[PDB]
Amino acid sequence: MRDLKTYLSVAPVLSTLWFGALAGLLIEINRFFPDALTFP
Amino acid sequence: TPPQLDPSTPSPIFGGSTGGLLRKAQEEEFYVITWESPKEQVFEMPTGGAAIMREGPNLLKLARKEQCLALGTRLRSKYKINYQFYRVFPNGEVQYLHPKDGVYPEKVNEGRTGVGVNLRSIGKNVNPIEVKFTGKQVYDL
Amino acid sequence: NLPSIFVPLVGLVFPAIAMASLFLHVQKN
Amino acid sequence: GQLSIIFLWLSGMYFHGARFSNYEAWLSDPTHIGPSAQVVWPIVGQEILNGDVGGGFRGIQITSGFFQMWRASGI
Amino acid sequence: SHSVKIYDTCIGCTQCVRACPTDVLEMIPWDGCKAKQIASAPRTEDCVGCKRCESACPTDFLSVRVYLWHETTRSMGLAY
Amino acid sequence: VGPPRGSKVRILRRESYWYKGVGSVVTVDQDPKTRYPVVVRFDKVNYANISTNNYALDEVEQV
Amino acid sequence: DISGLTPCKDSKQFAKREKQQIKKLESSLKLYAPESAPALALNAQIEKTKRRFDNYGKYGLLCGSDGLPHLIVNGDQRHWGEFITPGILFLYIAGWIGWVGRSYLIAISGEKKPAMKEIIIDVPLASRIIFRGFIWPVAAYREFLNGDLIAKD
Amino acid sequence: ALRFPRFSQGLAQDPTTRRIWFGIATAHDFESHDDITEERLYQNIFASHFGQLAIIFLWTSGNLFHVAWQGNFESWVQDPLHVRPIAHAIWDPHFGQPAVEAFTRGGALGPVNIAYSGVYQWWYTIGLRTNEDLYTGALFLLFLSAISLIAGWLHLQPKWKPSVSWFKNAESRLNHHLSGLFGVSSLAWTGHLVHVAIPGSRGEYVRWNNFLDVLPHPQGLGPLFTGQWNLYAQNPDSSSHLFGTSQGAGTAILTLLGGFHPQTQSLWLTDIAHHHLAIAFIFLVAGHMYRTNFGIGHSIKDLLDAHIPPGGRLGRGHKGLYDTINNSLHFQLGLALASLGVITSLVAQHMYSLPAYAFIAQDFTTQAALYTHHQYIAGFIMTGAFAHGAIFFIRDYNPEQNEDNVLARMLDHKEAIISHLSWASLFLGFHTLGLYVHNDVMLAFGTPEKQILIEPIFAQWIQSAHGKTSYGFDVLLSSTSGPAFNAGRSIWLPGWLNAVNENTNSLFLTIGPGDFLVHHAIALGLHTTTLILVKGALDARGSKLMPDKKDFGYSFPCDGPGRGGTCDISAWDAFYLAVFWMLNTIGWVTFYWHWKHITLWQGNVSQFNESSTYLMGWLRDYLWLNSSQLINGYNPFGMNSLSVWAWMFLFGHLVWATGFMFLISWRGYWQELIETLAWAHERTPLANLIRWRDKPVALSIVQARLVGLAHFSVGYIFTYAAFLIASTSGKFG
Ligand code: CLA
Ligand code: CLA
Ligand code: CLA
Ligand code: CLA
Ligand code: CLA
Ligand code: CLA
Ligand SMILES: CC1=C(/C=C/C(C)=C/C=C/C(C)=C/C=C/C=C(C)/C=C/C=C(C)/C=C/C2=C(C)CCCC2(C)C)C(C)(C)CCC1
Ligand code: SF4
Repeated sequence: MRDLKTYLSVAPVLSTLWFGALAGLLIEINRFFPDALTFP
Repeated sequence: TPPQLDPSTPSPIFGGSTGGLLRKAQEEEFYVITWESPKEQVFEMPTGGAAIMREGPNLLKLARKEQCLALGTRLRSKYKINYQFYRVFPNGEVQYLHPKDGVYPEKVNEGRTGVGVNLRSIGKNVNPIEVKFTGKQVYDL
Repeated sequence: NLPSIFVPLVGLVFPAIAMASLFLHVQKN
Repeated sequence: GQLSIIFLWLSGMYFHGARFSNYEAWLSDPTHIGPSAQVVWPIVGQEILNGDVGGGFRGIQITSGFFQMWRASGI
Repeated sequence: SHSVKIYDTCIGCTQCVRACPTDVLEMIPWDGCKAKQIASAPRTEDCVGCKRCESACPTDFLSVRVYLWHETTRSMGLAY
Repeated sequence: VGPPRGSKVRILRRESYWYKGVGSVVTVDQDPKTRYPVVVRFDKVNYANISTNNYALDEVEQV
Repeated sequence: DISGLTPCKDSKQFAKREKQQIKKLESSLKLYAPESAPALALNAQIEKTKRRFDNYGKYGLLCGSDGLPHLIVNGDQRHWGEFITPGILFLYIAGWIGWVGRSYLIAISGEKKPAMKEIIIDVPLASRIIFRGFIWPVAAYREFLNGDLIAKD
Repeated sequence: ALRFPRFSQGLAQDPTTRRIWFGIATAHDFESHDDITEERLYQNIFASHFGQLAIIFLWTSGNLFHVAWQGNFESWVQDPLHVRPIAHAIWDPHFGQPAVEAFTRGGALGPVNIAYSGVYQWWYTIGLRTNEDLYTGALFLLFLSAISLIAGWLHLQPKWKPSVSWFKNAESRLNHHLSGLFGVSSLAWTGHLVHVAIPGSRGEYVRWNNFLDVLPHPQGLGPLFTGQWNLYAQNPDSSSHLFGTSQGAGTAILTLLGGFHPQTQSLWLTDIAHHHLAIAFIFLVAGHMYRTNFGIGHSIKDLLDAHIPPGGRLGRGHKGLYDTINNSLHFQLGLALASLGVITSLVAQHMYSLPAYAFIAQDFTTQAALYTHHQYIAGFIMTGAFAHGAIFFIRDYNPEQNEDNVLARMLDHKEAIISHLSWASLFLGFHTLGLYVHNDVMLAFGTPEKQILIEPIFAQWIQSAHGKTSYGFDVLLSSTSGPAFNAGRSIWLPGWLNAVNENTNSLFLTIGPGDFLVHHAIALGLHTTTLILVKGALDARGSKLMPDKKDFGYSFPCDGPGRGGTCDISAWDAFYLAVFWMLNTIGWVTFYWHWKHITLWQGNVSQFNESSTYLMGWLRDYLWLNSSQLINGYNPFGMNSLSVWAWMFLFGHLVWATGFMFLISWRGYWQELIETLAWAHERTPLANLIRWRDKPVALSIVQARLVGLAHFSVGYIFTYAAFLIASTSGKFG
């Protein structure tokens, strides 16, 4: 349990989780606010 | 130590290879490594393949000093055999090389004088302009 | 007139003479 | 482990053939319909990749040859 | 023949000598270090310039330095 | 003779990997014939993965 | 307007581009039943294009002699929404990231083997640090005055 | 030394083939030769300069002779817009009959080459009209070459050798060069323009046999010595003037009209004469600054020593720099190369926008070739400037004599310099590539209106400050009521504004979003190349990985596999790396120039305006589109006159690919393979009778880098030269 939490804190796993969350956020923003060239 | 001479001892059993001596040995020099073995045994050759070293004296001729030293270190590490090697010239002149003092060079020994020892740190070498238009190098000073 | 004579000289004969001389120079001693 | 990965890959291929493909339309007209087993989502304008492969289907034309193998197997 | 030089930052662990493929270096008595021995290069005519000694040098900076110099048949490792 | 053992010292050798850095003195040789008596240990490894070096008495500054 | 450009609500090339895009989309509509899902998907693309062009008209962008929007960066007060405001938002996000990274690197520096917290991240410590970037300009300024920002070597 | 090279005993004792290769490669490195002295160094360099001048004169004499012998200059000066200039004839025994027919161009009777160097226009503008004029120019240039060789031999003799102290007299040489080599030469050139070229453009034929009988101006030196110089500018050529004839010809010899000649589309000859007179005056005045023998003037040493800011922020300022510059030939060479490389690019940028030769502007192939030629030369020279600056730090730099001056502080904060250059290059590359890829993705998805197109507003505003009215900015010269426009209202502004606002020349071309991205690409290339070269120069003496780098010289292979690995650690390797970036940068600027001009000459600039915003436009509408005629030079149905360029295209491709072998594969693989070949030769019957005299070995580590770089550069130059010439000559714009 402790060892598995230590493994999930390793660089590649944390990196893929973080970038997946970022990609999902950006994708949803672009889905609901598409084609933004300026900032109104 | 008084260096040992070069007898007519036999050679290891080998079938021959294309990696042996060339015409450089005929006109410039070649090398001869001699050792003593307690039993007949397999040993890898520095020129490729495997040969049989005989029990008793063994003499082998090679093209380079590096080949002789590589074979010697392999003998010392694997078979625990002491070795010597010499440089032979086309006019029959034999020059004893290693072990030079009778003691291997990694072990300290009296009677040796330093050659190329600089009594300064490597950072105290002078700049090139100080040796410009002279024939001397900065590390030779 | 001239090109038919000069082109073989500059393109073949002169390089051959120069190569022979330079090879004999670099093989000296 | 390698065999498990290969089985996962094959399962994905068959699932995409079953769920996101025009295989059943290609069966009735294999000379005029281009095989397709991938359909993209409508995001950031990428939905242009769903081309007219025929058979009332939009997708990405596939070149793996799975449709012909499935037809040969009797699927 | 290449040039091999030894500086007094030597600690005398004999690492360069046993890394020599052509037996160029050796150890000689000294008094400037705790080991009471320093390296020397009396046979630089057999030097090939592979710089294996510098890879075995523990001192910072290097205590054995190899400078590539005029090339001979021995220094280029030619057997033909 | 030399900085006290365990102290923190700045390196003044120009060619050293830890030039202008800070290390810890482990031991200092008391033999007057020793050229570089001060043994220093550093936190970072050099390009040769070595964390210890010997320096002379004038290449080390007590900080 | 600026640099000889005309607003995209006036330029005829912009409207011509919008008409040609819709015509290109409507040609593939002919190959499907009027009630099919591909017909419903191309209609959504047509509405998306109409909305895009209408928005580009409304925001007040300048278009060249090609019918394409052109950005104005020099600093004009009626074109701040193209470079200035997005740039400020980017500079706020990037400074946030940099400051959170710097604080985490400082927090693990004084340990036995601090290279293990750089490959295996102490997630609770990162959670503590992360939300300090919301006020990163204030702290970054304040360590500039005191002198805790720059190492004086 | 008993063998070759005789200047290097160490190389002479090498028993391998390397003795030859290196002997060729170190011939002109006089500083590293056996028993070299400073006096011998200076004398040898002085002698070599004369030989270089002789070669330069011989090359020009050959060009003139071949143009006069096999060219069509006399037929070209009667139809410059419809006669193709001829460089020389072709006599190749390998030619076939279709090749003989296809290469018979101009009005020649056999195969010929069409000259794209612009020598015809240059010689026509300066007054040369007949083949005999070129013949007598070639003889004079041959005479000059012979005299340069004679002087080079003379100053090598015992009683004419100059001393080192004479070579180090900077003040006298500067005075003489500024006043004589620059000033007096310009005065002589404007004299030629007034006496020969300007009359020549109005139908007057003035030569050596009659130039003492013809007045260059009706008033004849009266106004000059009286003071009313305006009489030399009263009656200029009319706008309806036809070049070479007296129709609409004036009498003025020195004017300030500005703009271009309506028929020739080039600068007025009188403006050129006035410019050269003004420059001659400026240089003659500037040549009286330094103290030589008469108790007046300046001392450069004192000037440099006195310029130390009292605040201490520059350290000891420029103190001592006179001796470092004067005693180091590498410092002088680096300064000269940097300045010359800057002005080579200046010439390239000014010659295309302000043509000075008659009927050059509508000879598109010549313009493109000249611009590319001069920009690539400048690119190479600028790399040389940094290479020799790096060599100076190793060989000639004296740290003790330069204590705390402006030159030591650079080595003090080299890290701050290099890191900031790296940041600038990283920022430029990241954002330029990101914008290009974004535009490419929008164009792929069928939404060109989502592109990020930034207007180059700063440069458009600068253009409007020069009088361009295509953007409606109304600033400075574009304004009517300002003082700047009012000052030159009646001198040069009319003609200059008319030329600037004429939208079919190369004077201040209209720019849009496509130019903004390519200019930032050029900036990124410049920054990265300077980063590489500056990092190489400032780290030449040593670093943390190699603290004793100055002890190994400018060019050495490495420090071995220890300490993690030391590949390409020498300063020579930094130059070797930076040559690739220089080539890439110059290729970018030449691509930009060629594509922007080839669309303007075709009448559709909109092809470049819309297609230059994404990289697939560059790949398709510039490279793919313009290679249709070139690659069809020879095909299974026949050949045409473009076959030479088609062959050279593939030749450059092959050389460029061959260079990759030397750049990728390294030495040990080749040495181990050569050993087997040596055995095979030694064991082959009827071949044992033949023995080599130099032992065959693989190329050295540094030698292979140089060879691969040479192949890379040769292929890079030849491929683009063939493509540019063939693409601009298939359609003529
Ligand atoms: C400027 C350089 C140059 C010149 C002038 C020539 C000239 C020629 N080449 Mg050639 N060549 C060159 C470079 C050159 N080559 C290079 C660099 C290559 C390598 C790519 C080749 C490869 C090449 C091939 C593969 C062939 C030619 C052939 C020919 C001939 C074609 C004419 C013909 O059909 O008559 C044909 C006429 C004959 C066969 C009779 C020639 C009899 C000669 C004149 C006798 C005199 C020789 C003389 C005693 C030797 C002097 C040597 C010198 C060192 C002193 C012609 C003589 C062709 C040929 O047939 O030539 C042998 C041929 O097959 N060349
Ligand atoms: C080699 C095998 C393979 C490949 C290449 C694909 C490829 C694909 N499948 Mg697929 N599939 C496969 C096997 C495969 N499948 C198998 C075996 C099955 C049967 C179970 C399926 C069942 C299936 C369905 C039912 C669907 C797909 C879909 C898709 C497409 C979109 C997938 C997507 O966006 O992921 C979705 C995204 C993720 C799974 C996220 C990645 C997770 C990683 C670990 C990162 C986690 C970070 C996370 C996202 C951030 C939030 C975490 C949270 C803590 C905050 C894509 C072409 C979809 C499609 O084509 O739509 C039209 C679709 O609907 N597949
Ligand atoms: C703590 C993170 C951090 C910070 C504060 C900086 C800060 C800086 N870097 Mg840098 N860098 C970083 C990480 C970081 N870097 C990493 C990870 C790399 C390897 C890819 C680099 C590679 C790099 C180069 C090659 C250069 C810089 C340069 C610079 C300086 C100019 C800004 C710049 O060019 O940014 C550009 C920054 C990058 C290209 C890398 C950003 C990588 C991400 C965004 C950082 C992520 C950090 C970490 C994963 C998050 C921490 C999470 C934690 C809470 C658990 C600036 C001092 C330049 C310089 O010295 O000039 C003055 C320069 O040339 N950096
Ligand atoms: C008035 C006296 C005088 C004159 C005319 C010269 C002239 C010269 N000296 Mg000199 N010298 C002098 C006094 C003088 N010196 C004195 C007093 C000393 C002792 C202190 C020296 C010591 C000295 C040394 C030590 C050396 C020279 C060298 C040279 C030559 C330089 C190479 C060259 O031709 O550049 C030509 C330069 C120009 C024409 C001017 C620059 C032109 C710019 C860059 C281009 C712009 C022009 C235009 C736009 C382009 C034209 C376009 C079209 C026509 C193609 C040159 C011939 C060098 C040499 O090569 O000697 C053999 C050399 O090594 N001199
Ligand atoms: C006024 C200009 C000038 C002068 C006087 C010098 C003078 C010098 N340079 Mg220098 N240099 C210059 C410009 C100049 N350079 C420029 C512009 C560059 C950048 C390209 C360099 C780059 C450079 C380097 C990197 C080095 C020098 C070195 C030297 C010194 C020895 C040169 C030597 O051994 O030559 C030998 C030169 C050669 C054997 C030339 C090789 C052949 C080249 C690659 C041309 C090949 C063309 C190809 C065959 C074409 C094929 C055509 C195809 C159709 C077949 C000498 C003091 C060297 C030195 O000793 O420095 C300490 C050194 O290491 N220079
Ligand atoms: C097309 C080939 C290419 C490219 C792209 C580069 C790019 C670069 N070179 Mg370079 N170089 C090349 C060929 C190339 N080189 C060649 C042939 C040579 C001759 C040997 C050199 C020699 C050379 C030297 C000597 C130097 C450089 C430097 C640089 C950097 C300059 C800064 C910059 O532009 O930042 C922009 C950065 C980029 C464009 C890199 C691409 C970044 C990608 C697009 C973003 C990531 C995409 C995505 C998220 C990754 C997902 C993939 C994966 C994880 C699945 C940059 C990384 C200099 C340097 O290091 O300065 C910092 C430097 O000193 N190069
Ligand atoms: C490494 C080295 C070196 C080198 C360096 C280099 C190579 C540099 C370069 C540099 C450069 C290459 C620089 C450049 C510069 C430029 C400039 C400086 C420009 C300026 C301009 C101006 C100032 C202008 C102005 C104006 C006018 C006047 C008119 C128009 C407008 C305006 C305003 C724009 C040496 C040898 C020294 C030595 C040491 C080492
Ligand atoms: S490979 Fe070339 S660079 Fe790398 S170590 Fe061996 S020699 Fe030095």
